[PDB]
Amino acid sequence: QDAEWYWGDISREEVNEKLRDTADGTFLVRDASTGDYTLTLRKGGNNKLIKIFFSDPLTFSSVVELINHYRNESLAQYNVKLLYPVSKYQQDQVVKEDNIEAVGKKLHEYNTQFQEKSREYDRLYEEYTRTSQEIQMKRTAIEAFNETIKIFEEQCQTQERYSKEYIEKFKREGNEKEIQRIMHNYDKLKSRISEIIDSRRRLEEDLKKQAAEYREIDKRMNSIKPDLIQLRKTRDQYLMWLTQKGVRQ
Amino acid sequence: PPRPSSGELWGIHLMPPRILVECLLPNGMIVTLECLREATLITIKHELFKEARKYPLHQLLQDESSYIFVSVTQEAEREEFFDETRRLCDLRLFQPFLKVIEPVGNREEKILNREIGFAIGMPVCEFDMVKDPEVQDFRRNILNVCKEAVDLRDLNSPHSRAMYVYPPNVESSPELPKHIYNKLDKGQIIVVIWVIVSPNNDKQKYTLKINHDCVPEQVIAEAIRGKYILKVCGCDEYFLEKYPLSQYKYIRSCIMLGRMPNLMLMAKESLYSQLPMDCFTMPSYSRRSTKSLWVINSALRIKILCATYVNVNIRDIDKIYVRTGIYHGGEPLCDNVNTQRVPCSNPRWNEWLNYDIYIPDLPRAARLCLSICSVKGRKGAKEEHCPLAWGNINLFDYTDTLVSGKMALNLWPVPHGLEDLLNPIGVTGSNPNKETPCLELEFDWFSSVVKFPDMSVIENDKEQLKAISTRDPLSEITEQEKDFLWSHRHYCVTIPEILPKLLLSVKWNSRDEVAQMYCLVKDWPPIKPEQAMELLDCNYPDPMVRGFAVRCLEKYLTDDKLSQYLIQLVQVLKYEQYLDNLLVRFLLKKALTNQRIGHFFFWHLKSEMHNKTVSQRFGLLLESYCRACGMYLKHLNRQVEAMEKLINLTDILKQEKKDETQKVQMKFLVEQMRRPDFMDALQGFLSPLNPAHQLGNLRLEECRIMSSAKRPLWLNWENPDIMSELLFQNNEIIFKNGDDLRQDMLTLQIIRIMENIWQNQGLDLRMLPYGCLSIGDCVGLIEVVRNSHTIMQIQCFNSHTLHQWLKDKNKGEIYDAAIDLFTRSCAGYCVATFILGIGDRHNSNIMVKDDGQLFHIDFGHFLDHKKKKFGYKRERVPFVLTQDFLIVISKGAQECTKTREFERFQEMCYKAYLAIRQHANLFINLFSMMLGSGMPELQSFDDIAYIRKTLALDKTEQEALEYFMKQMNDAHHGGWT
Ligand SMILES: COc1ncc(-c2ccc3ncnc(-c4cccc(C(=O)N5CCN(C(C)=O)CC5)c4)c3c2)cc1C#N
Repeated sequence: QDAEWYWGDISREEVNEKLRDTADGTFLVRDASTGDYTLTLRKGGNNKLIKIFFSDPLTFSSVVELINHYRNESLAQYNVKLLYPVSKYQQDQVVKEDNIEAVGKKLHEYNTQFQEKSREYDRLYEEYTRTSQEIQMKRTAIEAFNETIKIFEEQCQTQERYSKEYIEKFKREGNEKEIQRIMHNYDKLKSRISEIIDSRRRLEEDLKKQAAEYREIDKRMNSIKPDLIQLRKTRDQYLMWLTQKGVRQ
Repeated sequence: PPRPSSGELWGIHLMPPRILVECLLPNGMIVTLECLREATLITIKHELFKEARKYPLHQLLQDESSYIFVSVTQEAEREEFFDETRRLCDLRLFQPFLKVIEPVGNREEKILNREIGFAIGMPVCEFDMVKDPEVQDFRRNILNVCKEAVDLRDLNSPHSRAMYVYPPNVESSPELPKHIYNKLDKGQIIVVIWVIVSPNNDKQKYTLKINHDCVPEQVIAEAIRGKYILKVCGCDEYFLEKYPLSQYKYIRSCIMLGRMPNLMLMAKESLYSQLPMDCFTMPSYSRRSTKSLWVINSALRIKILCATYVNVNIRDIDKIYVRTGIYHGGEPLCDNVNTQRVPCSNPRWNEWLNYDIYIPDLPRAARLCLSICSVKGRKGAKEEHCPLAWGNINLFDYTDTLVSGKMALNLWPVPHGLEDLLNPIGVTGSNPNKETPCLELEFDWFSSVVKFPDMSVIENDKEQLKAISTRDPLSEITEQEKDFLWSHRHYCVTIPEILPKLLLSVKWNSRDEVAQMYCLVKDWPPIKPEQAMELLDCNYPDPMVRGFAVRCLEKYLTDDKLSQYLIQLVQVLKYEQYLDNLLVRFLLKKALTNQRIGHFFFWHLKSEMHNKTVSQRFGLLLESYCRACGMYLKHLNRQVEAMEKLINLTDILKQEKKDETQKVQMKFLVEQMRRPDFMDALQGFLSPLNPAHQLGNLRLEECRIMSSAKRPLWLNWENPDIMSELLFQNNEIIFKNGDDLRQDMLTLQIIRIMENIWQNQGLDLRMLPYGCLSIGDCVGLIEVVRNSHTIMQIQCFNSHTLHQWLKDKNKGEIYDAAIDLFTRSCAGYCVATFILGIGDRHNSNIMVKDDGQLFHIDFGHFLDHKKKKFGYKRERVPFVLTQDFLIVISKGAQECTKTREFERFQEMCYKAYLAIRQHANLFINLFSMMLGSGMPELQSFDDIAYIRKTLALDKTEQEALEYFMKQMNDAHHGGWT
């Protein structure tokens, strides 16, 4: 019960978080979720589960004998060694208030600060998503501005090709009004293209600014995410200390 | 790209009544023309050429009949408008201009590609631009399924086309539960057959009593006292196949509720001639020295070169690095390998990473999962690692070639709530958005192309084995049990259901063990479809395993259960490594041979086309479906354009008119809905909640804007069916724009599955899983319950107010039926909400019918949503039965917990809770198949562990009943024995 690797009544998911991204040999023993005991050993990126009875007739009198023997001995007899224990007293620190009222008051501080940061992270994620969507909308509209300008430029080419051959016939005819009506329609077409080009230009600047706005929202979320994880785990430690230092059923 | 909004112009949700249009004539001239927003292109082209005579070079212009309009769509497409009967406001123009051109190319092929691209929400021409050889191969190879289905659709007479359009909606088994048979009169049922005579359409009533399992032709024969067909009065449901009458879902439901089954007799030619003839045609794109993997003699190594940029400020983060790992599904094949830590502003590595896995030992489904993480020493000795962007790569391609050479990979944003450093559940491939962090890579070269070996080149006693096969998919399996399953791998054939347990015992990092497991699944006997679905989730990615699971569904999965679990079967499509696989071929085959299946097959895919992670895969699949679905593409486009005008209308209400009163928004609603363009779209189309329901004329007097901030629309339609009075005369649907309805859709699906499990076991616990369908990004429809009211409405402060309200409505001899219905509905929802962890209930969540039937609404949150926000870990009782409900169950008696009625109510809860616990593998598999859908409360298997707690799977069945009994006592403070 006083062993560092024994955690008692803990779920299998709590062991996954504790053995998350650990090296080969990290182990801890817990009460089997039902057997009686189950050893979880990190090896090859997987949290191996090993029942404790543990194979064939029993060769060890106690569980403390089974752990300490195998740490030095290695587990090859069954089929790495138990190199690294997960001490239960390692997290006994960071909960230093040491009395029932100091903890709980500190838990109220941590839980409050956690709800502040949680609402800050949520609203930042809504700006993050809204900016990602509006950036995608502006890129599509720039794609449509590209195709629209191509079409109106094709109208200039088509007008130029068909004209000139007609305007030189109107010059020998002496009809200045027919020349003025062709040039007036060409000025109307070119001015419209200048308006569409300037519209795409302003849309590219709004996208250029909104891309940098997305870039800073992404940095802010990458900075508050680590602080939000540790603040929740600190709150859960002070809460766990409060349940342990309280009446148990 | 997809259209940014549903408005009529870019930046303009709604065109003004008149609008100037720049008309680009084919002579170079440009004519500004004022047009009405609802004017057709025929009218606009005639008005244009009448004005073009007043502009220069008009002698060059030909007849207007020789021209069509072309313009830039909001989807950036250069669309040609061959359908000149379309209104200007329906063209989805990016800007108000039209270019006059002469039609060229294949006209009919361009018209079909336009209609397909409209249903999918994406121009089909963008698939032609894809350079990926796998994408183009999928478009050509999948046409085999399209041809095989259309040939099977007209292999037979119009009856085959009728079985496609109107399939039989029947149960999976002809047998009847003994609590269903006891409602029959000596095994016979009283039904009413109606006939509509030829002149004046006079309806005649024919009550007749026949055997419950009478084939539909037998029913017709009794009515005569013979080639006709039967139809449900009020909807498009037909009794075409020779199933027993009781097996049809409509008749089976009538026997339950004691309602009278009203059918209608019509001639076979009345429906056979009404059916159009679907003709599928081949598209345009269909016409236009290697070493082995086991020969390579080296270990695996991958080189991380550089990353273009990373969005992190150097003030808060110390350094950055690239974390990698080889995965077979969700488990690594070797320990993860990291790169050396580099500064944030300079993300370059040029580092080879050595994985301790021999290359011939790599399995077929091997995948490289990597990410760019940030490390911060920060406080104390421990440091914080946070992922910034992730990416997954299939180490082999669809050709089976091993990856080699340099490779640039654009990474994805980390999903919200995901705190792991890697994301092996995410999709494979590069990010289409090239404005993202790009990671340069390089795989080693073996002087040739490396290919995967061919199938020819690859070669306690009974108990405890049984005990393991009955455990739930997420149960703990020790290494001693893995060595026990692998050593007994040949005896497991007698218990074929243990195959998922055996596959997880295989050392997939061992070429020797995988070679032997392939030969076992080659001759493995079939398993039930409910169990083969597990082999299609993310934990089983092997092609031979997934192929075996698909073959089980091809032979043993009825269309009833296929429609029931279609949501999950669509979700596991994104777990696939490649576009072409047996699963996508099986689903597309069934969707093209059953319009009830293809209807929801279409909408489940269309609803996720906004998601850039699956938009390419779902777009290519929707293309092949719409290419061969026949005349139903016309009906689907009517549903789509109706949903587009609802989206556009609700967008206006919560953006430009958000700061206006209810009366102003209602006046804008009734004025806009009465326009001709709006009336043509939202009248006369099939309901997306149930394609058997025809939505007729809108009843604008009944349409309302609900008082929620999302402004949900309460819409009402007439039933154009000749006999609407026998089913429902009005069809009421709630259109919601703003809230994600995927969790509601899944929960209501689970509720229906739980209710079916109860009915088959003789438990008549009546649930109400109303329709709910997500149609897009936070857009969906919700079925309205006809005569229901929330508990708050009933109260509007005595506890007996609810019981006295049920005394009315059901006054007289129908009182015991209302109390019985209220008790049985409470029992089902008390157990269902406890197992699923639904959000807490209140006077606004709980509704009651005039029937006495109780049910819940707004299943927004499931499982352990509160554990992350509040450290306490408890299994909540969301539906605590107040004294108001207890008085109703006890018929007004005080001391309700000790009455005879409450004790019988407890038996219903215990029977239902244990019944669902016996089918725990089904629900755990259904939740597991959704881990990649992106729903926030279903990201990992730890989120599924909540129903393992509520169902108490790690205990005995007797202990689990004590656990459920204590949970009820803790929430109700006592009274549960
Ligand atoms: C997840 O989102 C949802 N989930 C389910 C439903 C849903 C489903 C079926 C329903 N079936 C029947 N009624 C409702 C229903 C619910 C609440 C209010 C009303 C209503 O308009 N009232 C106005 C008149 N009045 C007065 C003056 O007292 C009575 C209340 C109707 C239903 C609501 C809706 C949404 C959403 N948004």
